[PDB]
Amino acid sequence: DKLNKYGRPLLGCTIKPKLGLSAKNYGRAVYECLRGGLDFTKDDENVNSQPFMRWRDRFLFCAEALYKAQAETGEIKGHYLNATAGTCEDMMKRAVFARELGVPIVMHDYLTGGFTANTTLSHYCRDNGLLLHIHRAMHAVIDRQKNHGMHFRVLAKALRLSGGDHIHSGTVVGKLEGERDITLGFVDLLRDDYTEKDRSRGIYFTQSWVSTPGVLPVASGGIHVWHMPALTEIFGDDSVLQFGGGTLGHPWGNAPGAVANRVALEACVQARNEGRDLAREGNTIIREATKWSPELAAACEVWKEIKFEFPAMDTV
Amino acid sequence: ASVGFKAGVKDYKLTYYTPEYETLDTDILAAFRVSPQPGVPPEEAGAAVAAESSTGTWTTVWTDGLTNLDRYKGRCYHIEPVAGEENQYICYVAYPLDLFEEGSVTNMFTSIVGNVFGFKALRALRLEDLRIPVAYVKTFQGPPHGIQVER
Amino acid sequence: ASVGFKAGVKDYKLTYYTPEYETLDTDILAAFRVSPQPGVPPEEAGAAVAAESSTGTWTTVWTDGLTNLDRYKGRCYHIEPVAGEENQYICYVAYPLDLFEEGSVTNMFTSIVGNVFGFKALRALRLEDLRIPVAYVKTFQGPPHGIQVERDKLNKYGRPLLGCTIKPKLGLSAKNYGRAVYECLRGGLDFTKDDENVNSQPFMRWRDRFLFCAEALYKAQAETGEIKGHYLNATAGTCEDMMKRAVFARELGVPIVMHDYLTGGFTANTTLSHYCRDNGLLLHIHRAMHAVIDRQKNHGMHFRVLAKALRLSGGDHIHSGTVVGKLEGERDITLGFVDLLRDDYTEKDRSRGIYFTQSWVSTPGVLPVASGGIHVWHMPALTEIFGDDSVLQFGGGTLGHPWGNAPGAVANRVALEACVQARNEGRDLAREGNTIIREATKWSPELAAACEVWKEIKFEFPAMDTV
Amino acid sequence: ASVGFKAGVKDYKLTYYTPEYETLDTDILAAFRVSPQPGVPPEEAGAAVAAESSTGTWTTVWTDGLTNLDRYKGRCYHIEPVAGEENQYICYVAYPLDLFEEGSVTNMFTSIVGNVFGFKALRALRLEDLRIPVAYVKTFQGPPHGIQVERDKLNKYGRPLLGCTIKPKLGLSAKNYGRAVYECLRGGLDFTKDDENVNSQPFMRWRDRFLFCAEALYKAQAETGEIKGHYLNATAGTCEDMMKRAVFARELGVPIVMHDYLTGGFTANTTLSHYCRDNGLLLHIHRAMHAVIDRQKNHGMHFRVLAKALRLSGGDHIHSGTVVGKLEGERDITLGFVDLLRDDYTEKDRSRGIYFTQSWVSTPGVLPVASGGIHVWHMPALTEIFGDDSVLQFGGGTLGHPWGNAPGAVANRVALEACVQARNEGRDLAREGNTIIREATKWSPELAAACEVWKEIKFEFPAMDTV
Amino acid sequence: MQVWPILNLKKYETLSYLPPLTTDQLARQVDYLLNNKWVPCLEFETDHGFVYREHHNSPGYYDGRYWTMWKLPMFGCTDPAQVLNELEECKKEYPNAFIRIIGFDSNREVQCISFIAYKPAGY
Amino acid sequence: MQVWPILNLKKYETLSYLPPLTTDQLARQVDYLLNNKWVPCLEFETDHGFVYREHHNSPGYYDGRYWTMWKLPMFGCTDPAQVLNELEECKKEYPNAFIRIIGFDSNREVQCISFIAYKPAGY
Ligand SMILES: O=P(O)(O)OC[C@@H](O)[C@H](O)C(O)(O)COP(=O)(O)O
Ligand SMILES: O=P(O)(O)OC[C@@H](O)[C@H](O)C(O)(O)COP(=O)(O)O
Ligand SMILES: O=P(O)(O)OC[C@@H](O)[C@H](O)C(O)(O)COP(=O)(O)O
Repeated sequence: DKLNKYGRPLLGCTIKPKLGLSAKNYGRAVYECLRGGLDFTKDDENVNSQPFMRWRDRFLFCAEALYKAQAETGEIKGHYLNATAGTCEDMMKRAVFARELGVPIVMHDYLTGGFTANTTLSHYCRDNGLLLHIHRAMHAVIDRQKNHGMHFRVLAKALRLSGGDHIHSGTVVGKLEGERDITLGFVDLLRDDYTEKDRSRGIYFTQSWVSTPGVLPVASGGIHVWHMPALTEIFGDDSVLQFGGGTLGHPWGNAPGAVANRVALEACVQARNEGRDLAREGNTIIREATKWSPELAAACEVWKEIKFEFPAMDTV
Repeated sequence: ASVGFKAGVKDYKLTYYTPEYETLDTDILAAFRVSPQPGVPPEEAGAAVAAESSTGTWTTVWTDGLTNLDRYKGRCYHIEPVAGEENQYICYVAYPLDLFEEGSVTNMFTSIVGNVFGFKALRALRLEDLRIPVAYVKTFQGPPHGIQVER
Repeated sequence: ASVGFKAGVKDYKLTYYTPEYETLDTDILAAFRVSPQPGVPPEEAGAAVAAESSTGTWTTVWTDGLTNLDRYKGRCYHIEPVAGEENQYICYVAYPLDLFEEGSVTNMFTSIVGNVFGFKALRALRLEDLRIPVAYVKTFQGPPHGIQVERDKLNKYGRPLLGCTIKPKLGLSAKNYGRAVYECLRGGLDFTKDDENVNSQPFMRWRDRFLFCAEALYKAQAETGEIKGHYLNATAGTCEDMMKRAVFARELGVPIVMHDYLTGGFTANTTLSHYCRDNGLLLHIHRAMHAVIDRQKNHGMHFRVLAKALRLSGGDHIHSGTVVGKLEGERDITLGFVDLLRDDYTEKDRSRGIYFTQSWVSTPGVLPVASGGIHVWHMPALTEIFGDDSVLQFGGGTLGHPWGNAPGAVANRVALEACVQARNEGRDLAREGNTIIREATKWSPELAAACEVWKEIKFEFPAMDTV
Repeated sequence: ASVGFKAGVKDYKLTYYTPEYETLDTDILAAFRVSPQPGVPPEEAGAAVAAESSTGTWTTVWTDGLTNLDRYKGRCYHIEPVAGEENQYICYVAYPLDLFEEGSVTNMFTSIVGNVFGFKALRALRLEDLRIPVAYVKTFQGPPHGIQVERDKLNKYGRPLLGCTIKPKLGLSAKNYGRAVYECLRGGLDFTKDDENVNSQPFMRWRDRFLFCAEALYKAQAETGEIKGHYLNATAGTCEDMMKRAVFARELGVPIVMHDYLTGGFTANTTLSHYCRDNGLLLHIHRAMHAVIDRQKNHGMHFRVLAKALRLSGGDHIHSGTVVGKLEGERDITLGFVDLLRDDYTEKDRSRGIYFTQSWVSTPGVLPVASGGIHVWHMPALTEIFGDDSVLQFGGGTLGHPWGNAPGAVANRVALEACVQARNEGRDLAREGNTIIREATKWSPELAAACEVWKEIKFEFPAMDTV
Repeated sequence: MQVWPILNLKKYETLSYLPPLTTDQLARQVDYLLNNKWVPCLEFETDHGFVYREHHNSPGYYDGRYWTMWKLPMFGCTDPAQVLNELEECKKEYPNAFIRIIGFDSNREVQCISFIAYKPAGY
Repeated sequence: MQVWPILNLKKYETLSYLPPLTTDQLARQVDYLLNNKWVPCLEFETDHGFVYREHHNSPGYYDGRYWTMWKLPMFGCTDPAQVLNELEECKKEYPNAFIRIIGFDSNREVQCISFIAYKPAGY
C-alpha cells in the first residue's frame, strides 16, 4: 500500500563486490540498477561502515541516486540502508539519518546484531514509518545439519515476533541450501494467519498468529533469468526476488541487467495469469520473451547452463 | 591494467585460492574445517568460502574494475588435509583489515560467518579459530574492568 | 626478581639507554635532535629525554618495583651524530604502546613533548619525526572525509581547487564580507574563506557573517552552475561556542567549516572533527601559530610532526605552505610532508627529512593548501610542486586585481586551467611556465591585467629550516 | 576621502610604521624581539609584523576602502635596538580593541602570533610581553577561584601549600596509585597529584583511578584532621571526554581537578574553567609543552605571555618553575612573572623582563607551583623566593625517601614549618638556610634521613633565557 | 551493447515493461481477476500521472498514489464484458486521463491486481 | 576595466574557462587519460545539466551530480580512437544532451579526469 506495488513479486538487487566500492561508486551502481526496472537495490549484509566507505557518505549518495531513478521512471524506488552496527547507539544513529533523508527502507542482520537490538529497531521503524528488511546472516551455522541445531522455521517464527517486514528465506534453486517442501512450509508460517500441522513439510504444530502481520519472504542467492519461472511458481506474488550477480553480471551493465530481470518476471506473471503452466512452459515463456527483448536475450546467453544441484543436508 | 570485463561464471579458485600469499600482520586469519560435497575439490571449496565471505559473488560483475580487488579480497592461502578423515580439510583464509568496521564484533561475524555455511557445494563447515590482529584489537574496549581491577 | 630498593640519584643511562633494543611494531618511535650542555654526554642526554617523557624521575623511587618497568619505560636505542655540527646528535627513542590513551593526540604530545625541552642539562632540543604504529593509528577517526570523498561531494576532478581569503583581515562588516564573497565566487574560484582571525568581533559578529555569506555563496552557485563553498570559521573561546557556530553552519546547509587547530587546541579540534564526520561538513584546518614552534632548526618540533598529529585528530584540508610565497617552506622538505599528508605509505627518506617509514592503514588523506603571497605567475610552479590534489589560495592575489574580485577570480581560474591543459598535453611546466601564462594573456584580458601588476614580485630569502 | 585604488605591492612601512602614534588605554600592546634578514630594515620588518597580524596583506586590495583602516590597523609605533646584539630590535606594536573577540584567548593569539613568525624576511621573532588593557580583561572570567578563595575553602593559611606527584609517571595500577596517595597524605602533605601524562591508559583507566584516589584521600583526611586533596586529571582527547571526567570528580565531592592547558588547548581550557567556577572545583594547571615554545631567547614566546593568557582563560594554580631545580628558570625573570600571576598591578620593569605596566581590575590571582627536582635542602630557598602564596611539590622528593611515603611527607612538612617559624622569627633564610634545616634534623628522624640522601644534589647550568 | 533510454520512458508498474496489451490480452487479465473472485474497479487521473512529493517528505509518504474512483467497485460482477464496458465508457468521458483496473481481495484487503489500461496520447 | 558577464555564463568545471577545445586538443586529453592508465567512460544528461537542490538541503547533498552512463567503462581500452568513436555515437543518439568524458583510477577509486566534451546548442 505504501509503495503502490501490486500484482507481482518485488524485484531487488545487491550491489557488488560485497566490500570495496567507494560511496560515490555505490550510488552510481544504484542509480543504474533502479532506472532499469528493479524496485530495490541494497547494501550487502556486511556493508556497515568501513575504511573504504563510511556509512553516512553511503546513505547520502544512495539517496541522491534513488531519487534520480524514481524521477526518471515514475515508480517508487527504495534502497535498503544497513543500520547493523556495533552498539545500540550506533544502530539508532543510522536509522535516524535514514528517517531524515525520507527514504522508505532500512535493513538489519538480526542474528549477528541480536534479538535485543532487533526488537529496538523494529519498534523504532513502526514509530517512524520505515520498512525493515531482515538478513539471516549466520543462520546456517545453526540450522544446516539435521542432527544438531535449530531449524530455520523456529528462527523464522522468532523474527515474525521480534519484527521485520522482509526476511531472507532461500531460493531452493540457487547457490545455498533450501529444499522445496520444507521451504514452502516455513514460507507459510511467515505469511499466513494460520498454518495447520503437517509433518510432510516439517510443521510439527498448528500455529495461529492472531492477526500479527505477515512477513515478505526474500529469495536471493545465485539466481538468474532462467530461474524466474520456478521462483514465481514456488513463491507467488508475495515475495521479493533479488539478483545481485544476476544484474551486475549482465554483459551490458546495470540498467540493461535490470530490464532483463523485470521483463523476464512480467513475462512469467502474464503467462501464469493467462493460464500457462510455469512448471512446464517455463523455458518457452523466457525464450519467447527473448524475441522482443534484446536485453533479456543477452542475459539468457550468459547463464543458459548455470544450475546448482547437490544433495541436501536438511530433509524432512 | 583494467583487463577487460567478460560476463559469465568462472571458478572461484582462479581469484581466491592464493597458496603463495604471505599473511600480513594486520590480516584477520581464519581456520575453517571444510567437508566438500563429492566432486568439489578442496581448492574450490576453500576458494568459495573465501570468496563469499569477503568480496565475490557467483558470476563475474563489471564493478570489480572500479576498485583494486587484490587489496580487498579474502583469500584461501593454505589447505591441510585432516588426519584420519576422508574428504575433510582445514582451509586457512586471510581477510584484509579494511573489511571490518572498527569495534564491531557484529560486523566481523557477518562477513566471516554470514553465508558460507549454507553453500550447496559443502556438506559441513566449522570455524575453528581466528587470529585477531593487534591493530584490530585496539579498536575495542574489551572487558569493562578485567581480572586485576575486579580483585 | 625484586632487586632491592636503594634511595639516591643515579644516571639515567643505567636504565634508559638501551642500544641493543629491537623496536616493536607497536612502539611509537621518536627522532630528537639533541644539543647537550658541555659536560653532559650524548647517552645521558638521550637517556634523560627518554626517561622524563615516559616513566622516570630524578631520583630512585620504590614504587618502580610494584610494576614491570622493563615493559613501560621509554628507551634511547640509537644515537647518531649530526654531520657538520659539533655536539649535536639525533637520538632515537621508542615508547611502548601502553603509554598512550587511544585516540588522544593531546596525550601523545603530553608525554613525548611535555617536559624534556626544558631540562637544564640540554641547550636545545627538536623533535624531527614520529613513527606512529598502525595499531595506534586505528584508534583515531582521522579526517572527517578526506580527498576522495571531498572531490566526490563537490563534483570536482582533474585540477587543483582554487580558493581566496577575503581582505582586509579584520574590519569589514558582515554585508561587505558577503559582497566580496559573491564577486570572487562568480568569477570561477571554488571557495572563499574567513581569514584565520575572523571569529566574532565588534565590527562583524559571527552569525551575521554566516548568514550573509550563505546568501552570497548560493547566488554565485546559481549563476555559474558549479558547486561553491565558503569556509565559515568556528574557532572560538570555549567548546560550547565552537559547537554553536558549527551547528548554524549545518542549519544553513553549507559544505565547509574551518578551525585553527593549534590556537584552538587538539582537544577542541578532535570534538569538531567528530562533529563534522557526523554531520557531513568538510573541515578546513589553519596552522596559525605553527612557526612559533617549527621555524628554527635547533629547537622546537618540525611541521611534519604537527601535520601527522592533524591527520590523526582530523581535518580535510591543512595549510602546508607555498615554497615560492611570502612565508618559509623549502621544496624538498615540503614535498616530504605533503606525501605524509596524502599517501597511505611513505618510506624513510632522509633527503626529505623523513626519518621513519609511515603507514596509515587507510586513514583518508588530507588535502594540502598552498596560501600566502602567491599570484598568477606562480601558477605553473604551484601546479608542478603540488599536483592535482591541493587547494591553491589567493587572497591579495584576487582582491588586489585592478578590475575587482570577479575579474580577479577569472584571472586565477584561467591561469590554472592553462597550466593543467599544458601539463596534460606534455609540456614542461618548469621550463615553459612563463610561456604558458604569456600565451594565455593573449586571449584573457583578465589574466593580462593581473600579469602586468605582479610581473616583478618574487620572495627569495635564505631558509632557516633545511634538511 | 577615498583616495583612489592602485593595484600593486608597496612597502608595509608606508601604512604600518607609525612612530608618532600615542597608544590608547584600550589598545593591546606587544613587544616583539625582531631579527631581520640582511637587507630588510627594522621599520619594514616591524611594519610587516604589525601588518599581517592585523589587517593587511602582501599587495594592495581595493576593499580597504570600504572601511576605515586607520581605526583597525595594528601599528609599529616604536623600535628600540637591542644592546649588544647586532641586527636585533624590540619593535612595539599596538592593536586596537575592536580586533579581538571578547573572552577568547584563542582569538588573541591567532592574530598576534598566527603567521608573523614564519615570514621569509625575518630570521627569528620572539614575543616578549603583552599589555592587556583593562577593558579587555573584564571580558574574561579569570581564575575559577583564586588565592583568597582557595585558602578559605581549604582552611589553609600562613605557609606555602605542600604537594607530591605519584611516581613512576606511568605504569602503576589504580589500587597502587591510591595506596601511594593515602601514605603521602597522611604524612602531612596537603595534596598529591596525577602526573601530567596520566589520563586513561591500558594500565590504569581513569574512572578506576578517580575512585581509588577518593577512598585514599578521605582516609588520610580522617586520620589527620586536615583537609586533603588529590588533583584528578581531566585532560582528554575530546571536550566530551574532558567533561565526563570533571563530572565524576564533582560527583565524588573532591576539591580539585587538573588540566594540561597547552596540550589540551585554550578552547578546552576555558570550557573547564567555566565548569569549575560553576561547580566549586579548584583547577590546577600544567604547562606541559611550554619549553618547546619559550626556552630560546631568539625565537618563540616568553613564558610571561603564556602565564598572562592562563590567568585570563582560567586556572587556580599554574606551574611556574623552581629556579633551583632540574628545569630552567632564572630568579629575576621568574619573580617577574610570579608577580604578574598573583598581583593586581605590576609596574614596568625591564630588569625582570616586564615590558609593560599591567593592571588586572581584580581578576583573582593564580597560585604559582614550584615543582621539579627539588628536595628538603631547597626548602629555605623556595620559601624565600616564593613566599607563603605558592604550592611546593615534591615527587621524587617524597617517594624517594628511604622509609617510604608517609615518612617522606613528614620530612617535607617538617622542613617547611621549620623555615616558616625561622623566617617569622626574624632569621635570614638566605644565610641561615642550612642551619635551620640542620637544626631540625636534631628532633626529626624523618627529616634527618632525607637530608642524608640528597645532601649533594644541586642542578647548576648556564641559563638559555636571560633578561 | 544497447544503452537503456533516458527520455520519455515513464513506466506504470505491473505489465508496463511488456509490449502493449492487445485487447485479447487485456481481456485475459480481467478473466484472471474474476476467476480469482476479486472485485474489479477502475481508477482514473488527469493531473498527476506519477508519484511526487509536495506535502511531506517523511518516510513512506508520497503524493499521487490515490487516483479517482470511476463509479464504484463492481461487487458481484462475473462477466468480463461488464468490466471492459466500463473501460470504454470511462475512456470516452476522460480521453485525457490515465485509467487503470484494480482488483480487491476483500479477505486480505489487499489489491491483488493493478495495471494501466489506457494512456493519453503523448504517452 | 571590463565587467564580468552575468547572463548565459554557466560553466562546466575543468577546462571550461579556456577557449573551446579543437578536436586535436580533445584527442590530447584522452591520450593523457590513457597514458596514465585510467579507465575512460562517457556520461550524458538531457534534463538537469546543472547541480540543484530538490530533495534535501543538508550539508554535502546536491541533486544533479549523477549523470547517466553511456554503455560501460571501457576497461582495457588503449586506443583514443575507440573513445572518440563512442563520443560520436553518443552525440548522434543524444544530440540534445551534455556529454562528458571521465577517467577512473581504480587504485584510488577517484575520477582523475572529467571534462565536458559536447554541449547542446543554445549552450
Ligand atoms: O538469502 P540467504 O540464503 O540468507 O543468503 C544470503 C545471500 O542472499 C547473500 O546476500 C548474497 O550476497 O550472497 C546474495 O548475492 P547474489 O545475489 O549476487 O547471489
Ligand atoms: O598558509 P600558512 O603558511 O599557514 O600561512 C597563512 C596565510 O596563508 C594566511 O592565511 C594569509 O592570510 O596571510 C594569506 O593571505 P594572502 O592570500 O592574501 O597571502
Ligand atoms: O613544573 P614544570 O616546570 O612545568 O615541570 C614539570 C615537572 O614539574 C613535572 O611535573 C615532573 O613530573 O617532572 C615533576 O616531578 P618530580 O617532582 O618528581 O620532580
